[PDB]
Amino acid sequence: SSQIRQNYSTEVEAAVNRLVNLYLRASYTYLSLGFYFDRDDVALEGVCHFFRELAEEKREGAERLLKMQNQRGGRALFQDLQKPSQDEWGTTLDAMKAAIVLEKSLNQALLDLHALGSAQADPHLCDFLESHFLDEEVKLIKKMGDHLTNIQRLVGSQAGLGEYLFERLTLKH
Amino acid sequence: SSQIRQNYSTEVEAAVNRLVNLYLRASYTYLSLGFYFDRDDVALEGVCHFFRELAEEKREGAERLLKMQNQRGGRALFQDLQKPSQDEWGTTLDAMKAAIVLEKSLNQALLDLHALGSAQADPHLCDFLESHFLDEEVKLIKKMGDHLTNIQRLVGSQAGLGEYLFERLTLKH
Amino acid sequence: SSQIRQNYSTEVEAAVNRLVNLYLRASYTYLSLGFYFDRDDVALEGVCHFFRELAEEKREGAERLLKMQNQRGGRALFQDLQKPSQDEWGTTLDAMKAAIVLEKSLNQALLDLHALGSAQADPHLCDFLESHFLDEEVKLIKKMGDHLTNIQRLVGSQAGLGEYLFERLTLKH
Amino acid sequence: SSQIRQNYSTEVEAAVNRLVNLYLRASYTYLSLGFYFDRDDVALEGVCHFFRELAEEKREGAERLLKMQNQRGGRALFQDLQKPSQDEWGTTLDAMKAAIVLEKSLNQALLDLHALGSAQADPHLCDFLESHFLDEEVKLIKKMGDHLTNIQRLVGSQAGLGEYLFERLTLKH
Repeated sequence: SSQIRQNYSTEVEAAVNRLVNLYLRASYTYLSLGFYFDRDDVALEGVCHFFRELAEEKREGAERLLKMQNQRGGRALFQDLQKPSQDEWGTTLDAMKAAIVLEKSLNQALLDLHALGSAQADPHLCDFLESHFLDEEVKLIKKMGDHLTNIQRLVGSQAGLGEYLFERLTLKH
Repeated sequence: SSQIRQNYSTEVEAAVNRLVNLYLRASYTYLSLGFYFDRDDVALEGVCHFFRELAEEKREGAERLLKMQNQRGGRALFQDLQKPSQDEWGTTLDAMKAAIVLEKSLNQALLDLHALGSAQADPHLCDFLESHFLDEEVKLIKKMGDHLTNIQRLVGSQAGLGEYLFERLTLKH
Repeated sequence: SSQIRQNYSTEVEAAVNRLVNLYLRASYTYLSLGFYFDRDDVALEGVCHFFRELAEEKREGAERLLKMQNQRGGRALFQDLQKPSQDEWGTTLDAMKAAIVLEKSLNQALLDLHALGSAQADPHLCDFLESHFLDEEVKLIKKMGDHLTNIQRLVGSQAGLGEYLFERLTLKH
Repeated sequence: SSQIRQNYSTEVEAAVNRLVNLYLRASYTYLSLGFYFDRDDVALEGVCHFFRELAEEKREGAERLLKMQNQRGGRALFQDLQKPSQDEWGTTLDAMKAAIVLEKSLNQALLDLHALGSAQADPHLCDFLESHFLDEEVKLIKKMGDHLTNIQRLVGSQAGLGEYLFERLTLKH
């Protein structure tokens, strides 16, 4: 039941629902990452705040996709959200590597959906993805790559020292 | 060495580097145009300022392309910048004709790169070019065409008079 | 064609044109340096901003020289701008060493032109160079020497750590 | 009688007095030029104001020289001020040509005095001349050359029309 649907394929509708699941799973992963760094035996609050902000960003992305689904006359369908891949996330370096792997997976899912939009001649969809998602992914992944490089440079030698300094001097408070 | 590169072809990376060279060459051409109109034996300051503003715009375009190259994980490679095609630029009319030829050449290079982006299924690139470059080119070329028409209308008959009036009454101070 | 030229030798006019080329080449070199430090596998943004500011300063110096050329009745002549001497710039230390070598070369070119001005009894030229260029070079070179010393002190031992700390704690954001 | 004179030659003292006479004569010439353009049968007020401003500038230059003469312990000596070379100044073009000839003569007198300062190892004098006079002359002469070119471009054909337009659209009110 929709009186508005136009040029919106069932394939795209389904892929949008899958992307919502991916974004919510990413949000959940970042929630876990954030709280891990808030453990009293980890205690790197700049890292807590970095991942918590990302958890909010991914939730907002899911909600944007859902708003779009309804604007086009598609129907939201939700699936179980699988728990994050790890319970403990290791070092800041380990975490930032996991985060980049995650973002690349989201980016590829966006690219896949854009390709589907192109195949389906759905310019509203393809533009929607670029404006709210594809640009943001490129920016985020560059930031994460920058952070990885700085973390790596700081290892040495004296990993504890480097981990503290990165959190204090790069990450925001 | 990049930990971020995704869906960014070597072909696109190379074409972006070439486009940077084209934008810097255009900036250099406009620098020459601007100072020519500041000669005491030319002395058309509205024309100086018009071309100097364009020199800044083209430099900014090059820097935007370079920022994008790094955001995608490509590697900037710079080449020699060839000197402008002329040392003396003739009349305002001659100059404006040269400027339009230049802008059309930049526009075609942007269109060529967009086509490559399309062939390579690189929507981030294609959107980047449209947002920061393709729209601006259309606007600029329309402005230049408008100016050419006004300059042409003012020739007569009394070319000196017309050249002065255009600079005084159309171009900004 | 000039109705204004007075006490301005052909030798000085030519040397001013050469100096414009040197300043533009320096600007181009700093543009390359800046973007190298913005690479995701380098990621030292304080260093990016340091060199980008210098690129702007050198471009402004070229434009000042060109304005002066026209004020004196000389004629700007532009030459090809050779690409920077390197595509990759190594460490912050390597880069700062290259920058000092570059500035000393500009300074010597200014000194050479001042000497020519003196030989030609051209006090407007000699004063112009001192006011806008010679003072600024001394200040800049002292700053670079200061930075080199601080970078060198930070090597150790733990070069990665030192490189990060210099960028965080000395260079501006 | 002076208790302050140091490194200030009689040659320089005399040349400064001569330069005062030249500046006052220039001021007087511009006073005549200004009022000529205020004649009801000439009536080009932008031109009146242009020359009257120059009359003030030249008077101020004379006073600066006189202040300097006393600061150095030299003694002002005034001579008769010869009347301007013409009673009627022809067209704006004629006037602007006369003005440039006048400024070049002042500039050469400044250059001559700077050379004397150099020969006499009098750096206070040479710097004084550059700061307050040599820079200002270059700027003024460039402005006059610019105006001459614009006036010349406007002749045609229709000289009356061009003369009116220059006064209305270039000169200030």
